[PDB]
Amino acid sequence: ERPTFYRQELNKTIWEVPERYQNLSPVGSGAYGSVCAAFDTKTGLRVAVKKLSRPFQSIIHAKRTYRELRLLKHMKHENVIGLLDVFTPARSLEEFNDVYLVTHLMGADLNNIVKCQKLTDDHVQFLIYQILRGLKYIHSADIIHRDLKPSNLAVNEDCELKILDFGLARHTDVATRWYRAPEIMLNWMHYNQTVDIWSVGCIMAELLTGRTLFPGTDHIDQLKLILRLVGTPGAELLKKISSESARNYIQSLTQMPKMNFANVFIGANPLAVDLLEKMLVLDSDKRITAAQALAHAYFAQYHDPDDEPVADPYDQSFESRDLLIDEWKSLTYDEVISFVPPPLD
Ligand SMILES: Nc1ccccc1Nc1ccc(C(=O)c2ccccc2)cc1
Ligand SMILES: CCCCCCCCO[C@@H]1O[C@H](CO)[C@@H](O)[C@H](O)[C@H]1O
Ligand SMILES: CCCCCCCCO[C@@H]1O[C@H](CO)[C@@H](O)[C@H](O)[C@H]1O
Repeated sequence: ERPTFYRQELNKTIWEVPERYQNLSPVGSGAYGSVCAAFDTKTGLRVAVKKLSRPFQSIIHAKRTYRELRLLKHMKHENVIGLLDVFTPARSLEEFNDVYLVTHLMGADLNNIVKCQKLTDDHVQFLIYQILRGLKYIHSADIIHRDLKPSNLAVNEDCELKILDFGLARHTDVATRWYRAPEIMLNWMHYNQTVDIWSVGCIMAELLTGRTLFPGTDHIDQLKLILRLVGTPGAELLKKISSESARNYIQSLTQMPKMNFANVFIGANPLAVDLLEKMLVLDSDKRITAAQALAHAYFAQYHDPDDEPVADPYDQSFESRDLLIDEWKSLTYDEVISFVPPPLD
C-alpha cells in the first residue's frame, strides 16, 4: 500500500516524494511552503507539488497546516484549487513532520499574464467569469478568501483559471494592498463575503486598462485613492459605522462625489463599466454578490445558471478551538490518512 519514496535536495531544502512524481522543478514559493512542477506518472499530467514549510513549528503553524489541508480536501470545483494527492514520508504519527500537497499544474498566474498589458474585452469576460464562478462556490460554503490578488489566480494556456488559497510570492524566474477592500484596511474585524468582490473589481479594472486601479504606497494612500474614485461615505453608510474615531475622521474629510465611471474607464465595454460600478461600492452590503454578478449581461456568452454549482456545507468549528501542538498535528495526520483521491477523469 505505502508507495516507495525518493530523496533529493532542491534550493537548500530536502524533498522526499513518491516515485510517481518525476522531474521535480522549482517554480516558486510563498510564506507557507515551496512549489515544484512535476510529472505525475500515474496520470501523465503535470502537477504542482507544494512542500509546507515547518508545518508544526508552533501552535499557530500547526493550526494553519490543519486549516489548509481541511480546506483543500473540501474544494471540488473547476475554478478552485483541488487536491490530487496529499502525502508524507512518515510511516506513523510519531515521525510525522512533513506535509506535501498536490494539484493540477496551471503554469502561470495573473501577476504574469497582465504583462503590465491590455487584454482584449473577450479575454476579460472569460477570466472574470471564471473568478466569479469560483467565488460563488467558495462563498456558498461560507468561506471568504480575504486575500485575493493576481498571484492567487492561476491560469493555464487554455486561459482556464483557478483560485488558489496561496499563490507564488516569489517566482524562480505587485503589492497585495492594491487589491484590499477598504473595510479590511480599517480592521473591521467582521466581514461580508463581498470583501472578495471588491478585489475582483480591482483586478477586472486592471485587465481592462493595463493599469493598477489604486496603486497606494500604504493603506492611508490606498484609501485616499479609493475615495477619489468612489467618493466619501454617504449618510446611509455613516449610520452603520459604530467606531467613533473612524466616523469622526471620515466626517472630517473634504467631502467628494463619486466619479462618473464611464469617464474613468473611457473606451471600455459599457457593460464592463456598469459591472465595475456594482462591485466598487464602499458599502459592502450594496456590492453585487458573486451569484448576482454571473447573471450580469456582461457575461451573457458564458452564464449558465445550471452549470454554476454550490459547495457542500463546510465545518469551520475548529477555528474557535485552542489545542496543543500535538493535537493539531494528530488531527492533520488523520486527514492525510483519510484522503480519497478523485477519479482519473
Ligand atoms: N497553494 C497550493 C496548494 C497545493 C499545491 C500547490 C499550491 N500552489 C500552487 C499551485 C499551482 C501553481 C501554478 O500552477 C503556477 C503559478 C504561477 C507560475 C507557475 C505555476 C502555483 C502554486
Ligand atoms: C481554496 C480557495 C479558498 C481559500 C481561502 C483561504 C485563503 C487564505 O486566507 C488568508 O490566510 C492568511 C494566512 O493564514 C490570513 O492572514 C488572511 O487573513 C486570509 O485571508
Ligand atoms: C474610507 C473608509 C470608508 C470605508 C467604509 C467601508 C464600509 C464597508 O461596509 C460595511 O461592511 C461591514 C462588513 O465588514 C458591514 O457590517 C456593514 O453593514 C457595511 O456597511
